[PDB]
Amino acid sequence: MSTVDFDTIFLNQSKAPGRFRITSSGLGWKPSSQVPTKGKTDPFLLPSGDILSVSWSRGYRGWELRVYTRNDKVIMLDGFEQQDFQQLKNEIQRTFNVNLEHKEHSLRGWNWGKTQLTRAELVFNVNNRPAWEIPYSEISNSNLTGRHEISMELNPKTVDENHYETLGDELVEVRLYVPGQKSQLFYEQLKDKADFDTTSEAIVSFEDILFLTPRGRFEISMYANNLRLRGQSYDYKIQNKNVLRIFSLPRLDDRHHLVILQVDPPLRQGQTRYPFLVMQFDRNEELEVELNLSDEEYKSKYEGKLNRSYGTDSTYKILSHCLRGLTERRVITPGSFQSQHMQPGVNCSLKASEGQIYLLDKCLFFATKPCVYLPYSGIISVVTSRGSRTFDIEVQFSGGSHTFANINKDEQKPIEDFLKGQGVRVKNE
Amino acid sequence: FKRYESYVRESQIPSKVKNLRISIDPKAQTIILPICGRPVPFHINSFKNGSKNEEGDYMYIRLNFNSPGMGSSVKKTELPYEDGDDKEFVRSLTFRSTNKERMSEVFKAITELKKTAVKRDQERKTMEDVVAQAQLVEFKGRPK
Repeated sequence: MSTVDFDTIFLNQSKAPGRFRITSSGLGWKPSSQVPTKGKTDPFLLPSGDILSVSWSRGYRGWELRVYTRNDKVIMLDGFEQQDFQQLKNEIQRTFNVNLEHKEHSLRGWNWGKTQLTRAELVFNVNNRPAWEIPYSEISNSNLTGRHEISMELNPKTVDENHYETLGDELVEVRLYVPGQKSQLFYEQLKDKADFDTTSEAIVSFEDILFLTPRGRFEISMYANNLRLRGQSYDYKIQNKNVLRIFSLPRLDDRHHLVILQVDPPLRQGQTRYPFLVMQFDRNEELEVELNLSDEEYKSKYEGKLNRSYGTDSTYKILSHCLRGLTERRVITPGSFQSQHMQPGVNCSLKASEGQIYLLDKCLFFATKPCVYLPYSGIISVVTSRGSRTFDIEVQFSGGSHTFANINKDEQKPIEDFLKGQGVRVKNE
Repeated sequence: FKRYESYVRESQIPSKVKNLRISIDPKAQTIILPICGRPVPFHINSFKNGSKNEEGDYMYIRLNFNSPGMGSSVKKTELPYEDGDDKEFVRSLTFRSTNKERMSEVFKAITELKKTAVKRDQERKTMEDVVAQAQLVEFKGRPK
């Protein structure tokens, strides 16, 4: 029985070369024993019955043999020479009765084309030729980022007990622009074919929340590991780990309440970034909410962190408690600072933007686009300058200075005494 | 559409490209990107702009390409892509790498290649309206 073998072949972009073998039982690949690869030394084996079709095309390391399986998986074998094509074609035809297809790829350098959802891979065609293909197994998540914009996140190739170390620069995110009234249907079809986790059970949803940064009526759906923001033009998925801080701050109008999320990495809308999400509630808005949790899961994971049912209390309180319970982040409320007018903050302008400055126990926080967070540990000195019924506050820190202008002069003494109490160096010109 | 092309044949892809990494060809004015084990060319005219972010042990590069909606300052008379309502576009690709220094150099070289391309296109546009004149005939005596 003529076993045909190829040395120096790589499996799925493996860093280590291996020996590839064709047998009547199937395909085999084994890593070459010369590299200390912390990693199982077990041979990869693909049964002959699982092979659907095989394509030949140009890869990074020479020629690539791409094997399509009946289980909708794509196997990539790279490192072949151009001469190997005739031998491989004859052996694959003889052993598996499968034609080896030669697939030519577009080299034009154009970023426009047509996407084509094939059974196991997303194909991008440029002038009726494939430019690139992404296996559905490499897609971790997909999210509509605008009316014509689809963002696909790819599985980060890090450390998994079942995968060979990858060598090179890794693709993390692909954004497509699909014009016409069409991107929503493409997103639905991609979701069905990529087989993403289904029957998702949000623990709690909040409808029609009016944001300010960016301004929009978003639905907030909360899950065990992640928060989803659904909007008319943009869907966002935020991991609970990426929420750094939660602020719950009353607006000085005494009619509204602000809930502010600090997110790292900052949310993207096209080119603009939102490190802070600013939600605006009415103080008189009451909501009753039951958590969608089984009694066994509630007792084991969420007892003492979340209430099973929230009565008819203010929406911003319920939301702040749910965020605290799911993200394990402390909610920052207004500190011991009280303005001359007994208010928890002061009106000021940062450059051309009018807003409210909150002196919280650990930090100064400005709450109008752009949102500014300044921890007292990072502040070198605060300089009070005369512009006047108003005065200006320059906060100096290791990365620059921020001038807050148009502050009422009556608020000068309360602010100075509070900042001195927090151990901040105040200088009066 | 200003017709541009990176390569006509696979043999024009430099032998250097083999480490499954981002590489730049200044001769073909092309960025070669590692998409799922394939060396995908993108011409510098399809490239719009990019950003670089450092995150823990990794360096991220986002490359943005020309698409309708996110259009460049070019006039309606000359598009960097062919007109097409049914055409879908690669708007951005984000890559990561453990090697921060090289990834910073690659980003600088992409940015320089774009600057050189834009400068050459401006120089061409400034020369298009320069009519080649006849040669001045010197006076054979004492000129005024």
